[PDB]
Amino acid sequence: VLMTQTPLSLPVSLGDQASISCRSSQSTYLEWYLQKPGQSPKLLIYKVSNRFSGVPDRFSGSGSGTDFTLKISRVEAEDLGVYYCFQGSHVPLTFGAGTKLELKRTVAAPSVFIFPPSDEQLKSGTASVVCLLNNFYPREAKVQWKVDNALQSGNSQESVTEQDSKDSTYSLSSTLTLSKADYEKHKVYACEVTHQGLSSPVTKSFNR
Amino acid sequence: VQLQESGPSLVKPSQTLSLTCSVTGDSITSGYWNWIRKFPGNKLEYMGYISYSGTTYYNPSLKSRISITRDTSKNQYYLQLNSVTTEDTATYYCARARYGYGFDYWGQGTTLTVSSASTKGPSVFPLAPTAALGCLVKDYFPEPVTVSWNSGALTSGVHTFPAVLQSSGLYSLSSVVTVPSSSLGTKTYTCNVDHKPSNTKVDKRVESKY
Ligand SMILES: C[C@]12CC[C@H](O)C[C@@]1(O)CC[C@@H]1[C@@H]2CC[C@]2(C)[C@@H](c3ccc(=O)oc3)C[C@H]3O[C@]132
Repeated sequence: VLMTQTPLSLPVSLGDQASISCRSSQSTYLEWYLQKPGQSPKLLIYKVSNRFSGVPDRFSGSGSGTDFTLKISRVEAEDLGVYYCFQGSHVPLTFGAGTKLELKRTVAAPSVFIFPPSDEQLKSGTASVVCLLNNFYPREAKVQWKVDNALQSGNSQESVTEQDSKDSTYSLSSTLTLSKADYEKHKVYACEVTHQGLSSPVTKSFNR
Repeated sequence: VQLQESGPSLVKPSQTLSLTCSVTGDSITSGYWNWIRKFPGNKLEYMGYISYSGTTYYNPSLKSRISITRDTSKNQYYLQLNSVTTEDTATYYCARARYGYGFDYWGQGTTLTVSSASTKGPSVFPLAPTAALGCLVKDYFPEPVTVSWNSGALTSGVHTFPAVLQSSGLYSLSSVVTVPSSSLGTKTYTCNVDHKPSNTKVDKRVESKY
């Protein structure tokens, strides 16, 4: 009934083996699907271990009781996308959460930039402050807004690009939204960034 | 075998969602005919089916609000989802299942947004401090907006971010470009924003101190 996939993000190098685990919460119609960017999900494996038509032999499914595994033996770029296990033996029919296969590269620290609200925006009673984290790896990054050294929360939103096809990096924007009244209440605006490529956290800031 | 979803791209909170799957190359009086949705974040939810005989199955999570019907004379089947919230925002897929195998043929999917907001064009604000510049494309509805730089002459170093749905119910995104810091004092940078749904087109010079 519950289907647990591990991991949810799976880095791999092209030509290496990738393995995706799927555990069912009880005890055979177990399938694997792939959704590549810009297309619908596609059936890879049926009845635990059987390859569907048109599916390359580098894809194989296996599994004991409750433990199921999809192996991709020599990953190609066309294999990048989101993989899902699925059980259709018992109602309700359930998918696992999905494992995104992405490309390994060396750790790359973000270049961090802060952008104050424009004068054009301030005249309409809203203030948006934007922190850019540029061209980093891995995807995992923490951004913290500080306003006069007071840690902010609930009032920022993050957006992240898909992995870059040329350099395998990510980029991330974080936007702190305030009213113009609350923007003018404080002076120092800073975003503090924590990431594997930074030996300690980087802070970028300005004065209103 | 081809499946194709149709229906509105948008509905308001509490209203009914009603979608259609048109099937060709096969008869819906054979096999299993399913509805599946993908949330933002790439979680998939199996919703239910109507079978070859007309018998249905519904996921208990949706059982109160869901109805799957068909018209064999048109080779169509239908999804009705009552009382929608902002958490029914998803891509909706119809899919055939072949007994013993799985979901072998899928439609292209249809993006549904749940929102009480009306069509509104964006405000375009400059982001100014290798150096970075950008534009904050703010408070628009619906998606999409397209952004380009220097009339599409500048593509390298550009990152246009996925839109985020704000607590107000309007979209916002940022588009940024990284450039040589030496070129800041000698060159100019304009973002070109297009919002076809509201007929809005805006060009914004991103000027800086240098
Ligand atoms: C076609 C199918 C699709 C999903 C998987 O690929 C397995 C499957 O191919 C075969 C199995 C099939 C499944 C769809 C759901 C089922 C019809 C379900 C069921 C529901 C009501 C009932 O009265 O009896 C059984 C439980 C299991 O028999 C199911």
